[PDB]
Amino acid sequence: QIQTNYDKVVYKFDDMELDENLLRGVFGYGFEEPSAIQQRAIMPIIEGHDVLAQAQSGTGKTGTFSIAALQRIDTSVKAPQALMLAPTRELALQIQKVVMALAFHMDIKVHACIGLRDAQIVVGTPGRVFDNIQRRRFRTDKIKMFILDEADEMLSSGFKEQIYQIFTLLPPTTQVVLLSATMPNDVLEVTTKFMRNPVRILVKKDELTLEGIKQFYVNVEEEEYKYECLTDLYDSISVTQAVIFCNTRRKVEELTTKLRNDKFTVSAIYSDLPQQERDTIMKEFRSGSSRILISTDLLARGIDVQQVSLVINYDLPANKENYIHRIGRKGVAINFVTNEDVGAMRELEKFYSTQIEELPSDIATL
Amino acid sequence: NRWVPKTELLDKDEVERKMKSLLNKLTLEMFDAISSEILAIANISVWETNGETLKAVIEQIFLKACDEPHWSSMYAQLCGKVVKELNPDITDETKTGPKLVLHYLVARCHAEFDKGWTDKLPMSEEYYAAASAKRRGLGLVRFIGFLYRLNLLTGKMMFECFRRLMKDLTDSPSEETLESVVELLNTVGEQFETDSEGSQLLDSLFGILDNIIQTAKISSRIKFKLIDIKELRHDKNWN
Ligand SMILES: Nc1ncnc2c1ncn2[C@@H]1O[C@H](COP(=O)(O)O)[C@@H](O)[C@H]1O
Repeated sequence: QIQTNYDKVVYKFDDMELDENLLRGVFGYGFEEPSAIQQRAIMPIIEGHDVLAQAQSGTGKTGTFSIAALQRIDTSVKAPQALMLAPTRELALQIQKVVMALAFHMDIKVHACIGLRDAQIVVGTPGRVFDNIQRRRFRTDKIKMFILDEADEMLSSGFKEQIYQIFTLLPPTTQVVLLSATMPNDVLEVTTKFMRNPVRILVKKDELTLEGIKQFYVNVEEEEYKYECLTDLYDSISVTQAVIFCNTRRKVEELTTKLRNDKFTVSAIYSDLPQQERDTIMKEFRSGSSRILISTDLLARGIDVQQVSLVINYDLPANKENYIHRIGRKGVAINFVTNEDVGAMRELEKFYSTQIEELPSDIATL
Repeated sequence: NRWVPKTELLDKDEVERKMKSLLNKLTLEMFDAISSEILAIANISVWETNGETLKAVIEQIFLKACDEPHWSSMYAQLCGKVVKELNPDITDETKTGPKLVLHYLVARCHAEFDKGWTDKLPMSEEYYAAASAKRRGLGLVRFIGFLYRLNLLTGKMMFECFRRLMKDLTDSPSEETLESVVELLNTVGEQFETDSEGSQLLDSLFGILDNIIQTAKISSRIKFKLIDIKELRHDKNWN
């Protein structure tokens, strides 16, 4: 855990003196307002400082350094001017997709390293990028910016020496940006040694609350009655999309196919799926392909509670701890409680010191 | 007061419930299956005299479309399915088959349109009700644009639409309104070019936007949108 030492936030992209071609890129990609890190770290990177960012994934990390870098690029110079490093080719392919997308309206070649003596931004993994420098396959004398994404993962996947080497093969005035979710001794070593008086930024994930959402319950009395209550719910209130949580993978899947028979369009996620598979399911759902997402709990943690108005706890959380992860921040949470669930729902009652009124006949309004 | 679970005719309630359920299930994947079921509910009107159930179905599709803009165009397709596949035997004492539904669509935009809304807004008390008023109004102009594009509405309602938007465009326009105009012009601008008059209305409208760009203080993002329809209509000619 590192401490912040830079006190300058910029709230709007308009206030970042970006180039039009780049600004068009950022907007036409989906970004409208900078996230936390982006508010704090785009401008220091552009101004020349070494930036040390401790930030979790899904905070806007890739967009922070991709924007700063494009802005800094000199389209006149047709050589590598920035090197972006990542632990995996998957991750470096992502970063490339993004860098390219923000760059749509500028003349900047981006090459991936897993015909690169003329790329202006280079992206790859530490081994392949080392080998390629050594084989004199890519010009490093124009490199002005070295971005190490997920330094912790890179050091923990056996990339220490490759990185140390790379540091010493780039112009000794290369600016360094290092981003890491964790800051263990190993990563601080890279920092003390290879960085100069870095701007240190720490973005801590925002704690979830229940205040935002209005929670209700429905006494289905018995388990055999849960489904029938769900279908009637959809006769009663108007839904854009919903998330439904069950405890087991079996019920997720049984419920999924029961709903499809009734002509619902539904997406299911549970633990055994590849992290890539879940990622696609969530993305396609958040884009409107399906209108219901059913999920287990083990991954109520990696899940993204977007503007989804409605959340239904079809099963009640066996572990008290995961009720916040299912329905935490405005929206609506509706729990299914059977006769045996009542004492369990008293636990949630007092664990959060929160109130969960019974579902009113007047809801189609609320 | 607690919510409680539980050759064919349906009372108001039974027709609002099946319709909520059918409109909540409407996706691209399940479309033909579910636009077929919504059409059987519409078709109930063969056994009626004043088309009351079909009027009721149209009215609900509009309410849905206006609150779920992201799907306005799929709902707009649902309507095209009802117009095309409605039972022709159907009569309303107050025009039959398709020409009946077409008239229903118009009558219902006029109704929903006339209610109106304000562009300038004051979390607050009645403040939620008026953010929803604008949101829903703008969701409707959007929905109009998707009906017009499938030729389920005439230009007269598209004039009234641009007419309303131009009004808010001259009195310090909010960013949601400007957003709305661009999206409408992108959806329907080319087609509207020729409709009676119509090129001449766009002339006025684009002059209000050139002004807005060249004077008003708006986010770069919106300024980029305006400069892009202006070039699209004027320089690129929609091609
Ligand atoms: N300014 C922004 N506005 C909205 N979403 C963003 C922004 N920057 C990044 N994201 C999203 O954040 C997610 C993960 O970002 P990252 O932390 O870069 O891995 C991506 O899915 C992006 O779409």
